[PDB]
Amino acid sequence: MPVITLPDGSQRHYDHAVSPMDVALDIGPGLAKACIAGRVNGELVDACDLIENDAQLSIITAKDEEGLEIIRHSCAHLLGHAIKQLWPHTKMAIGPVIDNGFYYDVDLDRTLTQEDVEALEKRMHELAEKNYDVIKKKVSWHEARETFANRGESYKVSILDENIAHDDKPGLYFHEEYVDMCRGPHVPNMRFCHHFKLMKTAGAYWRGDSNNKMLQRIYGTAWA
Ligand SMILES: Nc1ncnc2c1ncn2[C@@H]1O[C@H](CO)[C@@H](NC(=O)[C@@H](N)CO)[C@H]1O
Repeated sequence: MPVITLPDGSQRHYDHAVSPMDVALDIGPGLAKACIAGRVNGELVDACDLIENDAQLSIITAKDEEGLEIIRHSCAHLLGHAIKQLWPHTKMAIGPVIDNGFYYDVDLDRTLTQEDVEALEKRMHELAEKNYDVIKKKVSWHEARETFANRGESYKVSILDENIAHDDKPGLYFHEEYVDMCRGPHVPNMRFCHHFKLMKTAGAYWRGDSNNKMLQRIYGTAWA
């Protein structure tokens, strides 16, 4: 029975757990449509995350700096979704947000040509324009590892084996048949990710160690 207080001081009493999206829809259709994520007691959370206890809630939209960062991060997931369709054997490493954009380091046997990059961007636009929902599932360290092992995603498994505590609960984000892992938040639907472009590619050693494989870094930019 969390008591939710909004920035304006208005309060809402609930006798069941509610998500930022649930509260946004209670306020109005416009706010629900604009909702990308929420901030609960100072912490950024996905719009679908349940609030069980009393809390201060704010709704994050594309007009917020946090909203732009989330859109950029979700565009990295979109790149993965598309590249796994074009070259299924590709292995995804790390895809973070950077100042004015994002990048994703990938392991695939073909050295990407400019035509390949253009094909990748084209597929990304096609997929994003389907306006599919991003489905989030909070899971155990072990379920996350099984999920990526079953996909042959060795770098994701390595991140779990060496960089994530066994008691941590990773967030899995499903984009149709594609799945990625992140602390998030991520957009609730890809309709928020139509404005982006791929830029250049570069090379980067996995974990910055020259004893490891040289990956391909694909750079992109995205905006509201
Ligand atoms: N404790 C944790 N729980 C959930 N996700 C975690 C995590 N520690 C690291 N990550 C994710 O692993 C990738 C490399 O840091 C990062 N994510 C990614 O590279 C893809 N989502 C592409 O954006 C990062 O979010």
